[PDB]
Amino acid sequence: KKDRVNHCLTICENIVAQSVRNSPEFQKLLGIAMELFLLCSDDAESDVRMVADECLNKVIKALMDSNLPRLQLELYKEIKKNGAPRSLRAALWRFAELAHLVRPQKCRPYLVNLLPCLTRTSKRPEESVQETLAAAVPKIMASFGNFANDNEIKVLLKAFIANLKSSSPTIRRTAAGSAVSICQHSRRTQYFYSWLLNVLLGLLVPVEDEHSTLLILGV
Amino acid sequence: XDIWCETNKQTGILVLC
Repeated sequence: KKDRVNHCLTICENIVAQSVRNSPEFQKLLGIAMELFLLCSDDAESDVRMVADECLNKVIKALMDSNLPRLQLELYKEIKKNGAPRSLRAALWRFAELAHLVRPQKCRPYLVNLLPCLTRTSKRPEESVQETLAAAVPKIMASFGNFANDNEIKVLLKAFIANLKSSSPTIRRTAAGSAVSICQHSRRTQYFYSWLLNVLLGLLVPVEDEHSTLLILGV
Repeated sequence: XDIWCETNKQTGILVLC
C-alpha cells in the first residue's frame, strides 16, 4: 500500500526546490512528475488518490511563477489521450482552473487544440466526467472563446445539442449549461443566442411529432 | 518564465540621473 504514497509525496517534496528552474533537466523532471501524479490520480486505493490530488495542487502552486505554460501542456496532454475517468477529470478541472493565466499570444492555439477534446469529452457516458466538463466549459470559454471563429463555435454547439436527448439528467444539464456558456463567451453573443434559439425552437417546432420526454427536458 | 528568461538576456539596474 504506502510505498507509492512515499514515492509521490517525496517527488512532490523534491521538485518544488530542485536545481534551478528553466534548465534542460528540470523540464524533463517536471514532465515525469505530472505524468506520475495524473496516473496516481486513478490508482485503486483511497489515500493514494488523496495524496496524488494534494501533490498536483502543491506543485502547481509552487511552480506557477516559473513553469505555468509547461504545467498546462502536461494537463492538456492527459486530456488529449482520453483515458480512465478519474485520470481525465484530474487534468480537466485543473486545466480549467489555470486557463485565465495563458498570455494572449497563446489563446488561439489552445482554442484549436481543445475543440477536438471538448467534442470527445461530451461523448463520454460517465456522469462524473460530465459534471467535471460542466464546470470546465464556462471557465475554458471565458479564457479562449473570443479567439474562436463561427464554424469552430458551431462545431462545439452541435456537439452539446446532440446530448439534449440523453436519459441521464446530468448529461442534459452539462449540455444545457455548456451550449449557453459557449454562446456567452463568443465574439458574437447576440448572433449566437439567435442561432441557438433557432436550433432549440427547431427541435420542438414540428409540434405534432412524437418528441421524447428526454429531448423536451433538455430543450 | 518572463521575457528576459525567454530572450535569454539580462535585466538592467536602478539608478538616479
